[PDB]
Amino acid sequence: QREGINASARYPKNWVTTGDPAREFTMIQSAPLMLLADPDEFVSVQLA
Amino acid sequence: QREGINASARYPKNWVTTGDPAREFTMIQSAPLMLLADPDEFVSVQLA
Amino acid sequence: HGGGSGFGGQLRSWNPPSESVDAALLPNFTRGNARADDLVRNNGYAANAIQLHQDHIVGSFFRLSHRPSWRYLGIGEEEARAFSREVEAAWKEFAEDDCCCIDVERKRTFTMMIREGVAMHAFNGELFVQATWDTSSSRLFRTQFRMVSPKRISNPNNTGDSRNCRAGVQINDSGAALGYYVSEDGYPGWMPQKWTWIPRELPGGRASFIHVFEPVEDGQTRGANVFYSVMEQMKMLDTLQNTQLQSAIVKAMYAATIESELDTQSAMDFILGANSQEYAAAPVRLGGAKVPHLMPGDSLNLQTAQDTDNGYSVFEQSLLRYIAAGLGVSYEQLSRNYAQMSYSTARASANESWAYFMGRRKFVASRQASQMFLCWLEEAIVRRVVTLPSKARFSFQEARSAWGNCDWIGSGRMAIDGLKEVQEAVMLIEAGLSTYEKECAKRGDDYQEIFAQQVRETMERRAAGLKPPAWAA
Amino acid sequence: YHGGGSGFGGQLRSWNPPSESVDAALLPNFTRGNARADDLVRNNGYAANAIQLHQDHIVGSFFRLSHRPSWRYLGIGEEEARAFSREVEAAWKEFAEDDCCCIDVERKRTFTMMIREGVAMHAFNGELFVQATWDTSSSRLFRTQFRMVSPKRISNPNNTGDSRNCRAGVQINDSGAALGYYVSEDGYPGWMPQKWTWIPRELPGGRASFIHVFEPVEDGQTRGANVFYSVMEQMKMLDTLQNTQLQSAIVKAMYAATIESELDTQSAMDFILGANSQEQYAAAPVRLGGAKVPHLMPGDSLNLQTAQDTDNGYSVFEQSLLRYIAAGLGVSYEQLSRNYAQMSYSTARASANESWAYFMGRRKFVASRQASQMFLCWLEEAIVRRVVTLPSKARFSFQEARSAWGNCDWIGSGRMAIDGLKEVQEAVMLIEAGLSTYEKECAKRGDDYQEIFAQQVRETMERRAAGLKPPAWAA
Amino acid sequence: APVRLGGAKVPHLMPGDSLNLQTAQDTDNGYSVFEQSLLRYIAAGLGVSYEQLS
Amino acid sequence: QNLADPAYRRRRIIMQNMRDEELAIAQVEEMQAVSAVLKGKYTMTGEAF
Amino acid sequence: SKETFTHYQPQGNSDPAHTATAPGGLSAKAPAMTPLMLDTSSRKLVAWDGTTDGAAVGILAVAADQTSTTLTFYKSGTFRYEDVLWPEAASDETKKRTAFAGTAISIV
Repeated sequence: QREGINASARYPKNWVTTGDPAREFTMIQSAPLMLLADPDEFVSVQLA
Repeated sequence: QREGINASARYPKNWVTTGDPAREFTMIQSAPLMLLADPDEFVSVQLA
Repeated sequence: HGGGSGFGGQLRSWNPPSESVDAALLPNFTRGNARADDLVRNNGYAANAIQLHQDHIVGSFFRLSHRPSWRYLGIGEEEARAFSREVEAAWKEFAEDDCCCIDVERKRTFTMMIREGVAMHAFNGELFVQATWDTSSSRLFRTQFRMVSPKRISNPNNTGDSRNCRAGVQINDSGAALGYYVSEDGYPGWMPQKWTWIPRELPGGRASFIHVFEPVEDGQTRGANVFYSVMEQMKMLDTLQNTQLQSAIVKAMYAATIESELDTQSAMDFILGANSQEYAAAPVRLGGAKVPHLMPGDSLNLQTAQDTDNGYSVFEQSLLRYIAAGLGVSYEQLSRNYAQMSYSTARASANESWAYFMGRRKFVASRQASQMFLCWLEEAIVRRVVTLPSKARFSFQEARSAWGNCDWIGSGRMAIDGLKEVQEAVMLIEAGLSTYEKECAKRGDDYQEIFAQQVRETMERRAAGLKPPAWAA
Repeated sequence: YHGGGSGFGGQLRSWNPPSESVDAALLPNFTRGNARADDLVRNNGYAANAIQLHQDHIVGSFFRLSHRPSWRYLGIGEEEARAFSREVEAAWKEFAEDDCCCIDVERKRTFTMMIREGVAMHAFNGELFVQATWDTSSSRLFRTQFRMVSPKRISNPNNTGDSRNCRAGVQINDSGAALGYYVSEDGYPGWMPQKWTWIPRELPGGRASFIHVFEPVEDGQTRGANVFYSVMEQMKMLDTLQNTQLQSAIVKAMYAATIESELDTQSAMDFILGANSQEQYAAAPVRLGGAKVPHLMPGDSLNLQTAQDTDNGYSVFEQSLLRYIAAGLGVSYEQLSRNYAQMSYSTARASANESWAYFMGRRKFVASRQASQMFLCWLEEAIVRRVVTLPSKARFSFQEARSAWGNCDWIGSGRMAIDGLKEVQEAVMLIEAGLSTYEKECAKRGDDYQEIFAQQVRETMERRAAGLKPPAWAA
Repeated sequence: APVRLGGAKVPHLMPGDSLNLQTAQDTDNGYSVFEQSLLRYIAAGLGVSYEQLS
Repeated sequence: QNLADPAYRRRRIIMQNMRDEELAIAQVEEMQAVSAVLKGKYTMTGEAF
Repeated sequence: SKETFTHYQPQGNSDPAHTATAPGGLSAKAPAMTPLMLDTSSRKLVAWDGTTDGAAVGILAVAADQTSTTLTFYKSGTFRYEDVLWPEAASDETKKRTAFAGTAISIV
């Protein structure tokens, strides 16, 4: 949000951890909301 | 070892023994160790 | 067989990886430029090197000569010359503008632009210039140039490098870059860091952005500064000079040693004069010889110290020669050292240095100048300040290279003594081997305005009625 | 003989080189050799100096074409031949040196830049590879494109061994003539499986799809050796020695003096050097004032080490080693090491003469050939696109008369003068005696006689129009 | 024992045992000048000049 | 027989990690998609959420 | 002949770890990642028995023995459940999970 990339498909970030244990953490950020407006168009049948 | 070619498929050599029964010998040395990367890639079945 | 294992092992471990220069450079690309900037900012030798580089590649002046391919374009020679002189007049009245309006920052001229660009390409490997169209109506031209340091261009948000998005450079599959992700100014270090993507080329055929560097092999995307082979020795030499100066300081500081069982105050009083009768122990009045009378059991040992420069001059000679080889510059001009060298040797040194500088000039400054000149020329043409020839067989977009064909002249080779070179040029002209524009260029002038000025001078001399000069009839 | 047998009193009894071909002498460790040379040139100042000297003297700054088609062989009128040569020269001038950088698929270099890069990588690898691409984008007038390929890119597909025709990514015929290459796609970052693509050396239509140039030393050689491969370890050891000696000088200069005081460290420092006076470990920083002679009691002594002369023969040893390195590199030691002392004019002239002779040999044997191949491909595209007029009564067509049509040479940066007056006298005397011609003179001066004559006549016309002065060529 | 000519191969000589490197003596202790004088004498005796004789 | 430095090892780790994370997010996207056009009643649930 | 290359990842969360040095009174060879409590009697550092509740005060950082007069142990951070050794006397998994409640030491 600092640099205005709020509405993004992906957001990768990587930061190093200070202190005595040295390490850096890799992270990718996302928030999917896959939808479909008209569900009635599809007909799902469970066969047997 | 002294020829420095110790890495290939089939090594030929014909040589003569000394002395009165001087006889020739022909030789094809090899160290073949063929292999496959994924054993589970190929599927075998014993038909019956 | 030398590259296999070496004599008795030796290099039994030196097996550096075999990979592309981009692969070997990009991970530490930032670190190299950081160290190069550190050296160039806080090292005398580096500052001297960059100043010499700019002053010899460009110097004080950097002028244009517009030579369009009239033969290829099917244009009359006289019309081509008329167009060339008109565009030269417009370019000269535009470039030397005092307001530095060619720069959006409005603080540098065209020669300053070229020099700064070549210098930052030298200590970074590459140069970046963008062209912008402002809405200001105060000037006939709306195109201005803006410099970008390689630090400003990098992977946005320090994102992981990919096949095509390398260090903020978006490249097509073939291997030609097309987009850049520049970053705004880093100062002060509390505002959010922002990124802006710019295409290298505008869809209309105008170079919106230009990035100039010389690659070393295929697949290269960023240049390598000239310090990449020298920087470690440079900093080590700096540390050596620092510690040697410290050692000389302390050796000179400590000169005498007093030994006595007596209390220190009384010892100083009875030996080194002192003024205890009237922290820092006691100040000593610097006066006459003051021969003391130390009692048995005392010592006045004067430390002979040690020679300050034990081979350091020769060491600086050798290391500076190595640095000069690494930098491609002559040790003489590098270190201001010119001792025990003859006229022929000095001339040879200046010759090789000048050859290297001319090559570098052509391959960096000439290319950048041509690019920016055609970028200005397209705006001038679309602004109709100059009228194209009617007989133009090809459009400006088609013959952009043909229309914009030009060369450049920088500071000339001011040779060792002047007289011999000028007389040899004169006899070259007499023999008909060289030509007037060639030698006046090598001197830094252009035969056209030279002839115009000589015509003016002889007209003035005729008007004043004193003497016709060495051009008449 | 006797020298090559065993050795004087044995000596080299264990020196038994394996007599065999350079191909098996180089291929087993070829990749490592190239990597070592690349690292050395990248991180060593002297190696960068050597390659820069190559880049600035073998090719120099410019290159001007001179197309001299064999009109005698072709049975064509000289005037038609020279008119066609002028036309093709103008086309090449407007094509190769465009400011677009359109020819290179990477779009960052020029023709001279390509030649310089090629000669440099040929120097530090032994080979040079270029590819000619006839891209279908017809927006530009000439649809050909070039892209040099580093020897590292070309390799055996899937990193296998070597067959009797496929060797190190090069597929050859029975006679050893190369037929094709297996180019590996750039694998940055070094994770993806670098795909291998088969590229024929020539196109079925006679077009040189892939141009490879190197200097074989014996029969059957397919991959040249970098010139560095002679003295790489020697110069690497020189680098190690100079770094080690610099560290040695650092430590020698570090510890100037020592103190023999027996009491506590802090009290000893205060009473023998001073310092102290802190505000209200890191030992104790000492202010630098003047003299500050201390006082001592028995058991205390301030002994300042005399250290040691840092340069006990190091500089001259380096000079000798650089003599050897320059001998290996084929470049003059004076030029390489930038030490021009005690050098007389005559001996400097001799060294420069031999060095420049070597440089011109390398130019003619590498850059001339590469440029000739590229120009031949461009001429093929030009003729098939009929952008220029081939002679009407040509005995042979272009496809079979490529060499006859492609007879051309190049002039790079000439041998820059050493005195000025001496070589201008040389030129004047040669031209006035008739032993030389303006073509050779302008070539050695880095010029073209036709352009010089045109410039002279146009300048004469300008001066006559201005009424200033006739130049030294009139009537 | 033949000894391979390799690198530095610095040893670890125990106490009691030592290694010494002889500094030797100059190969020409004025021998060239003595040759100069004697060849001068020989050339004078022969009548041939010294510079061409030697 | 041909090793690499820890810096390049860490580069390899970071690259494989990035590709794994991308694969995981694509996988969860496709899981949501198949829930959506398989029932039209899609339950977005999980621990710590 | 089949070896495995385990991804040695003792850590379990992005939270930082921190180390403190305290006198060592361990009665046996204790490997690293060993929970340990403060002695009730002598206020010494002894290995956690796994029976006392919440008495554990830290996680051993470096393996040591009886002769080690002092030792370094983790004071903060989160660690995976499996890769930290537990005393045998500890049986209930929930107790193991909640052993370090109220501290900067957490497990996952």
